[PDB]
Formats: sequence, C-alpha cells, structure tokens
Amino acid sequence: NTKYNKEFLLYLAGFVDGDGSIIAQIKPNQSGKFKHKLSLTFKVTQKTQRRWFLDKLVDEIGVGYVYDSGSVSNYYLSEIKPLHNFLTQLQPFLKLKQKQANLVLKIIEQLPSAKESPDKFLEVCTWVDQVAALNDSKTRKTTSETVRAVLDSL
Amino acid sequence: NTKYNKEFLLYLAGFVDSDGSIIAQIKPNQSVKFKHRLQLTFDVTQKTQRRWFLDKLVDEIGVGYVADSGSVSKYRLSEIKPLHNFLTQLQPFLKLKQKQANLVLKIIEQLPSAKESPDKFLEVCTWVDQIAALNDSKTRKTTSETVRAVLDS
DNA sequence: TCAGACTTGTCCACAGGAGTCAGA
DNA sequence: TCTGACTCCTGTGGACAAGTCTGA
Ligand SMILES: [Mg+2]
Ligand SMILES: [Mg+2]
Ligand SMILES: [Mg+2]
Ligand SMILES: [Mg+2]
Repeated sequence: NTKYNKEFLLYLAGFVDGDGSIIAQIKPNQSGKFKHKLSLTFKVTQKTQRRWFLDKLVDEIGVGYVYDSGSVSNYYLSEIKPLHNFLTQLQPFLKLKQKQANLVLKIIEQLPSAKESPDKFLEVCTWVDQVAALNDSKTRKTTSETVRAVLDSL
Repeated sequence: NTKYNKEFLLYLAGFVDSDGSIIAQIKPNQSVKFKHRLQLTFDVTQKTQRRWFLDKLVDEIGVGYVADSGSVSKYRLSEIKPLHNFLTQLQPFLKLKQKQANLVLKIIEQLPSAKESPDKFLEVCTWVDQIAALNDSKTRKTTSETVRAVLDS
C-alpha cells in the first residue's frame, strides 16, 4: 500500500474536483454470472498538448495509464486494490466529489459479498446509480433497473 | 493584505489549474493615452448548480464576486491590488498556470511605468500576448499588433 | 469466467475571451 | 481620464459515459 504526500493529495483533490471524474458503471457481460460486470474508474482528462501532466500522474500515483482520444488525453485507473488505496487517501481532501469517492470505496469493499445473492448485487447497483446522479450524467444507458429487467426475467 | 492558509492555497491551485482561468486583455479605449487599456482577471468557472462552491470562494478569498450567465456561473477578481496579493500567494502552488500568474504579477508591477512610453506599453502588451499564448485562446481579437497599428498615427 | 487493458462516442461545463456601463 | 463590475458569446476541453478484447 502506497502512502501519498499530503501536499500532493491536497493539490490533486482540487484538480480532480475540477478536471477529474469518479465513475461507476454497470457493463453488459454475457460471459458473466448475472450477465453484468461492475466497473469503477478514476479519471483525469486533459488536452493532449498537456499529456505530460497526466503522464506524471502515472509515476506519482504509481499505477494507471494514459490514453489518447481525439485532441484529448485521459489518465485512467480501474484496478480495484490500488484504486481503493488511492481514493481512501484522496477522499478527505475532495470537496465536490467526496461522496462519489466514498460510494466507490463502499462498492469496492462490499464487492465480493455482492457477487453472491442477486439482491445484494442489485443493492450495489443502486449505489452505482447514486454516483451517476451526483455526477453530470448525460449518456447513461445501463442502470439498476436494467439489471432488474434481466434479473426478474430469468 | 490578507494571508491565506497553505492547505487552502494548495487545493485552490489544483482547482484553478483545472476549472480556472488567468486572463489578460487589451481593451480599446478612445479616452486613454494609447487608445488601449489593460484588464487582468482571475476566473473560476462552474455550473450554476454548484454556485454555492463559488459563493464559498468569495468568503474565503474575501474579495471578488460571482456572476451568472446561462447555466454557468463564474467567480471573478479584477481589482489590481487584491489580485496581485492573491496571485502572489497562489503562484508557487500552480502547475499549469504558474507562468500566466507570473506574467500577470509582472504586468501589474510594470503598470505605472507602462503609462509613460508607447514602446514600453507595447512591451507590456507583448506580455499580454504570452498569457494568451499559454492559455487555450480561441476568440482573441485585440493584440499587441493591434496596438502597434493604432500607435502608428 | 472475469478483472483489467484499451477504444469510441456524446453533450455539455467549461475556459477565454469580447464588450458595455457607472462612477470615481 | 480611467478602473472595475458586469454581461454575453464562442469553441472547445473536458467529463461521463458507452463499448471491444484478452490472458490466466
Ligand atoms: Mg470541472
Ligand atoms: Mg447529476
Ligand atoms: Mg481544465
Ligand atoms: Mg495556447
């Protein structure tokens, strides 16, 4: 478990509240138990001109990747264990996205228990809904009621 | 001259580098000596549904204002003296806009000497170009060359 | 099977100016 | 004469999703 400097976390929190994104998704997964697959993503977006800034994040956080998409680049972290480690330390300093951060951590922690009963999996899918609600969601398709539709059918 | 807490300045620098803006403008003015005036602006933009965040920023900074326009709100500060003191303290923590901040500080400090010679004023307007060059400028009109043309009269 | 690397798409929520105006 | 408040606007540079595919 990596320990991060406080001044680094304080600046980064401000930058994340601004140009960052804490994302919780429910993805279609045919080769799956409940035909769905949870996905948690911490993301920092920046113009490719300033990709160097995102590249530094990979070294400073110790994990994650940088991908290009159009005229824009993104730092990307979805691996659960270091994500949980990173968000735990970052959370006390977030102002706009603190609740999204806490919800993701909660999803991550109660993740294996959710992969038992279909009811518990659906309860966490509602936690995912709340994250999307807190964000400025605009193109969401798969929700908890989408899961329930494929759940109450079988 | 107020002195800001370091943790506040560290978070703020992050949010400024992300959703904020450091703007230098050359505005036409028929009443002024060189037909152009300078305006420096510290800007923080956010959606109106989060105007409260900008409202807190007014209280914490202790100066500036919040304006609305559409579904988007803005904290802004153009008053030179508090701007200089604010940017002086924020500067060392900035990463993406550190240069813009230093140029604004430089412009402010050379403002009295700028109202003396046209060449020196052009030099200051040149510094305004650099800030715009550092920003993601897309709708800029009046530049130092605009001043050069007018000065040639 | 399944988390995790990586791509593509859309709609803004920003950034970064342009102006005008009152009062100093 | 001169500054700062204040409004309006463009053109993105973000945000927040949607997805494919693979290795063990
Ligand atoms: Mg933002
Ligand atoms: Mg919302
Ligand atoms: Mg930004
Ligand atoms: Mg530029």
